[PDB]
Amino acid sequence: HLVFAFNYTESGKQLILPMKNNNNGYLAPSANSKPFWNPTAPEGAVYQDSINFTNENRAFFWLAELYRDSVVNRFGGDTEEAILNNTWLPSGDSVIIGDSINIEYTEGDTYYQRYDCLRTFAYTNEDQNSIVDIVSFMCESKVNIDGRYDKNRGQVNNLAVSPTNFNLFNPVYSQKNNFFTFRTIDYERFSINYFPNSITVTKEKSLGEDIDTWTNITLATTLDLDGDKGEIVSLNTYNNEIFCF
Amino acid sequence: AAALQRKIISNLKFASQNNYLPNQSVWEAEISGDANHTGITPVNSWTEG
Amino acid sequence: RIIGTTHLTNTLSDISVITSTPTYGNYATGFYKGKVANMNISTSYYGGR
Amino acid sequence: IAPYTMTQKDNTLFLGNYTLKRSLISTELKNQIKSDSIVTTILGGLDDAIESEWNVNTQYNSNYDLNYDSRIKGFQKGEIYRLGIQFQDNKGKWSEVVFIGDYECTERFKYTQYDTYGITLIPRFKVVISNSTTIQAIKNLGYINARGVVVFPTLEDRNILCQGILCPTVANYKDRLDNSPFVQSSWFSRPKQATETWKTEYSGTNHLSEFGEVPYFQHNEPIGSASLSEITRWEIQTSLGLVPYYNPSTTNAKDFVDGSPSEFLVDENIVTMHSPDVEFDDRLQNITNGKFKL
Amino acid sequence: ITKDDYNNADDFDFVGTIHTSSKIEVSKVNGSGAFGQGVIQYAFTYYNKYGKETNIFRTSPLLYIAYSDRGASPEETVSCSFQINFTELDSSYDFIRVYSIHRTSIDATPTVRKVADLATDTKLYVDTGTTGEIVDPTLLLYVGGEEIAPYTMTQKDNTLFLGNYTLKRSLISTELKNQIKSDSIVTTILGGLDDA
Repeated sequence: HLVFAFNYTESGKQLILPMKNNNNGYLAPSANSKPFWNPTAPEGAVYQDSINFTNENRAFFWLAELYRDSVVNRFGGDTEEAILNNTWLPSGDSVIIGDSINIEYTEGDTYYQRYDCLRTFAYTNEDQNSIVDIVSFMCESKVNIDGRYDKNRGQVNNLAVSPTNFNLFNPVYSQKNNFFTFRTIDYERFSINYFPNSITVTKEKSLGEDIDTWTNITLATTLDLDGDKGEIVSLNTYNNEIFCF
Repeated sequence: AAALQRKIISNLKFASQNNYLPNQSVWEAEISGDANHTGITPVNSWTEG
Repeated sequence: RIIGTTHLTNTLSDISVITSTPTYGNYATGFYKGKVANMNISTSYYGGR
Repeated sequence: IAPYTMTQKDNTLFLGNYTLKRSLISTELKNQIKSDSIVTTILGGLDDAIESEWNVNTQYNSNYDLNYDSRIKGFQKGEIYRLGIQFQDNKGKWSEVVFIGDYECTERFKYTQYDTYGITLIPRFKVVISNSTTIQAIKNLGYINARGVVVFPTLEDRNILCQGILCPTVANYKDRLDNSPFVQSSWFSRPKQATETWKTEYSGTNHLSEFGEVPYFQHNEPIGSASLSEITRWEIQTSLGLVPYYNPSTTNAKDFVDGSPSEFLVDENIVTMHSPDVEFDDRLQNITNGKFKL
Repeated sequence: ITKDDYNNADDFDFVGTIHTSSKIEVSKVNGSGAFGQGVIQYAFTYYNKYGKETNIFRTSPLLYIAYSDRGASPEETVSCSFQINFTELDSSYDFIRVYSIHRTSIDATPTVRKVADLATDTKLYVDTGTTGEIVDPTLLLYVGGEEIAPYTMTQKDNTLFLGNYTLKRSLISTELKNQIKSDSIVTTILGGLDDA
């Protein structure tokens, strides 16, 4: 888990999670009474605010977020130059270009799945007093939480659960559209596309119930002649032999 | 007599739904210029010790 | 040749006591762990203790 | 390819002096598409749109989303996503990507559990281009279809690290004075209560034990008490409900704590965030003094 | 012969020339990536597309693949990533190549990887341990190649022959070595890191 601590107020008090609708506040100290861990504390020694939230009427946990404010060079840079080095993934189904283009990015990277946090479990299997505590709640995550492949989910017993039994995970389900990936191309960059001395060779025509091998060019069997004679003017065959002019 | 050997308690709090605050009422630990709203100490991940 | 010194400031100490037999007193407290030297670097006066 | 000559030996075709016909999009058209992109965030859902499997007539219903496609993925509300758009030729060949800008989401997920069903809303971006000149220019290049393309953020450039509940911690009086431990994970999870009627419930015969016991969740409230009206709340046998406050003019800290050194206090000033990413993603379990805001 | 901006006599040699004063600093980012335990060193070299290739002009110091608070076990994989901040690169070249010499023991044969072929105008690159082709360690010595003064050539099957060649080796005369030794004002200073 993650553990952190609110900083003390500028007056020296303690900052606390706010109390919703000004209900169920902290235990206020009596006059001239200090905490036993901080004799040199101000009067009250506690600061607490409230949030005017009415949609919640039952018990709750303050759902919160580890915000980060400053992020320099997010994806390597904002320029086309940085965008060139980035790897892109597909998102959404293909739509026809009619009088207007209306795209909808269906596939993102965030899930929304039930998460059962086994907060506490037994130190040993023979000790006297042990506690098991679970908190099942919905949350946003970049990991497919529903890939949990153990059957100790949503059962009242929850007595023998442990990290060995409760939250076994199969990472494979948290897979992206990695297979078909694309990237940006620079228009003014000069990458050649002309091969005057080069011969591509297709596969032998199967002449069976499949595609025509000639129409499928893969450039996997190229052959390059010497460039200090000239371009390939002509290719010809004569008595079972290819001759190139 | 009736000496304790092993007692265990289980609990599974279930949150059937999450209610999110509007943007106006979001609570931020850091608000620059606010004396009371000081921030958070550096985050730490606990694993074993 | 001795070239320098070390600026001792604190000391992290711990204690553990296990007895084969129970305590003599039927209602005795037994092993009691007190506070010893577990102090920050700032309290450097009580160093090397 | 644009070859120049051919032969044919042993049912194999040769193709010499060829040019790889590559069709690109001019920079001015890329910029025009970028300027003409009206991107907005919408709250969409799945085709079914009604999850009848889940109801409030059961002890536990695991919201299982693996029976659907991978379109269940959404977008974090405060995240930055570098968006783009593709085009398809008459053959099915996808063109390059047209970077349209880094755009931040503005709608969160929303699950609402009704009596007999639940409704989940997935945030989705939506790019709208209506400039007929740009669309005609795109069509003139031989393109027919178009698709959304995105670059997702890495953990280093993420605005959001994780999301999870906040659980108050606990601390023993004697240990806190000793600072051997100063805080520790609460053995029981300690949610806040929306109202104060439970205090009146813990009085007389109002509280029936079958309802369950609310834990000690207030900040400095000791975990324990001497009032038999709330006896079922007691979590430790050796607790006397000693408040963690003393008058310095009367007693010292050590003497005050010695009245009940095995007493514990709750601590909402120091919390323990429990997110699924920390448990499942091993990269978040090694953070050491990370500078983040809550 | 299709280029008319030749301005120096070194523009025609087999080995490329570097005009700008490249400043490349490499720092370790912790939290993301997948690297093996050990030390890593980065080597850089320009190369024109279908053209010449410079020697290894800059090599980063050793960087430690360890956790943010402890070392790594010999069998552990660390989630580290190294950001490379290029500054004032030779834009005349088509690409700048990045290598990574990875050591998993003491004086062991490292695992050289060809990280990426970045453009000579890019200003930042983060090297996660995933991408890269594992090239042989010995070919880091063949980058650029030797400088020879051949006499004749042929050209068969797209292969060049070079006969009756002299290995042009340029040494420093003893008198200049002694002059440099005498003119060296060496002193010891108390420096620190950039952060300080």
